[PDB]
Amino acid sequence: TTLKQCLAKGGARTAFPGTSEYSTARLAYNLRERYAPSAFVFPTTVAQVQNAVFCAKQVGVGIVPRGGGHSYEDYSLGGRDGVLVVDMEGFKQFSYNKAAKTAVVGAGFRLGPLYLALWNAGKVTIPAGNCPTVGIAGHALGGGWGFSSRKFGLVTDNILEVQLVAANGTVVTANAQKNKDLYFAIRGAGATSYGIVTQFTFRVHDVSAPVTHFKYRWNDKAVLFKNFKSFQSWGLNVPAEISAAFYMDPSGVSWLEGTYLGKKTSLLPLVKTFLASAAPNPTRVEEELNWIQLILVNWNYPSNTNPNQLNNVPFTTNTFKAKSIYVNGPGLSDAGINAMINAMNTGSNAYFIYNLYGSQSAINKVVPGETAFIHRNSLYSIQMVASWSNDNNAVTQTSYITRYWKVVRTYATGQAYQNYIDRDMPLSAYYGSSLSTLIAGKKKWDPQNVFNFPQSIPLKHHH
Ligand SMILES: *Cc1cc2c(nc3c(=O)[nH]c(=O)nc-3n2C[C@H](O)[C@H](O)[C@H](O)COP(=O)(O)OP(=O)(O)OC[C@H]2O[C@@H](n3cnc4c(N)ncnc43)[C@H](O)[C@@H]2O)c(*)c1C
Ligand SMILES: *[C@@H]1O[C@H](CO)[C@@H](O)[C@H](O)[C@H]1NC(C)=O
Repeated sequence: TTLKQCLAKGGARTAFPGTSEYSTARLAYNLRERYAPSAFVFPTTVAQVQNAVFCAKQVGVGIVPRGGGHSYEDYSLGGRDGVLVVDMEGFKQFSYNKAAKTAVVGAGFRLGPLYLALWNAGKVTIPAGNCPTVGIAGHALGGGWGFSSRKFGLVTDNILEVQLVAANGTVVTANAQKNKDLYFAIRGAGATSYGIVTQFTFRVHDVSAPVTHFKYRWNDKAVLFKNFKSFQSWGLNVPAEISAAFYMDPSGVSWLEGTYLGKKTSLLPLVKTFLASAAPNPTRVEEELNWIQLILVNWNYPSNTNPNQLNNVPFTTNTFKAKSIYVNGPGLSDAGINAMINAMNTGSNAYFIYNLYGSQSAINKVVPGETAFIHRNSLYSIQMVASWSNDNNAVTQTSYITRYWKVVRTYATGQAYQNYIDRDMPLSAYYGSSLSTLIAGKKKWDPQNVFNFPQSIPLKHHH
């Protein structure tokens, strides 16, 4: 019996190659690897997820879940041709528990709509990232850094419980009590490798007080060293109420952007040392806002935008290779900063973003060894993106950003951030001391390797 016949038993919506539904379902954030699946199935019930998992095993196809489809390597199209893509768009269950300070979120949510629901429900939030069309699922299962993460932790740090459909078909629950091993794995390594998460339960945080958004911007190739060095010096001492990111690109633009959980009249003592050592005359934007306005501004909407825009943020696409790396305190040496900028200036149509972690952050304050997310001792991460619009430049752009990664590598660590997924990183760079444990759990929960992609947790232990 065929896959059409098998999935038809479950009754979920499907799309199969050659139809227009299948064509539009192929949309992904990165258009570089246009993998062609066997089929798309759109579950709205746990039963139907169980059907897809059963049918893929019977027909002998691969199977990956897809949330918001932002995977930098197109792994939610399978990372290879011929997979069954289980698009979880139909799982939008929401509920807020004010007394418990928790919320239930279905694995189909995007960050934009999720922020709106949590704001309307109780002026709360989770510390998610700032791209509104990103799915909560991949985001949360790989970490998740946003502009309140230095106060409230990573998204993954706020997973209190998940429910997933495992490889043998059973609905499972994982939290600090039930199935602690699976619960460890999904907080940092949950993408695909252990089954299809159907819902999350998050710890939520009060954001009803005013907050303050700041951004200091320059357009001058000559002040890049000075601005980045000042960012590093300042970043070592930033209190947890601030989450900031630095930006830089080969056209000469650079900026510091951040969110302060506090009143604007308190902000300037906290950014004084950065501005004092950066170059003179930054473009200066400092703005007191409420939380749902902050979400809008962090995605370039005017703060007077209707909050309901967060339900209809247009999905945009790009074609790119991305890499990442972690840098430890006190940061790059001065020689490293010049090597980085010189390497950046050998090319174009790229950008570079530095998310601040640091010893004051809730991220670095987790006890190590309790989550699959290991990067608990860095000053900042580097996101390295090189784009193209014509495949002629694919090889030169891919070589450019890989040269850049190797230059920075001399002055930094070998660890990378798994939500900036990179097929050329060894898994030890993402999972390190916890990878043995991850493989043990993979053996236990999917011995047949039903759920795999080019960088799924393997079944063989390193010797
Ligand atoms: C496109 C995009 C990505 C961003 C952006 N900004 C970020 C930010 O501000 N902070 C961050 O920490 N990261 C940012 N990123 C990267 C994203 O965090 C990652 O790209 C996330 O992994 C995206 O998640 P999602 O949209 O759900 O992408 P998918 O491609 O669908 O999934 C990725 C990965 O996870 C597996 N998976 C999805 N769904 C499930 C379920 N339900 N159960 C198990 N596993 C699941 C997929 O199979 C795949 O392997 C800004 C922008 C614009
Ligand atoms: C699937 O495996 C888990 C743990 O191995 C077990 O608890 C569950 O009952 C299994 N379901 C089956 C065999 O249908």
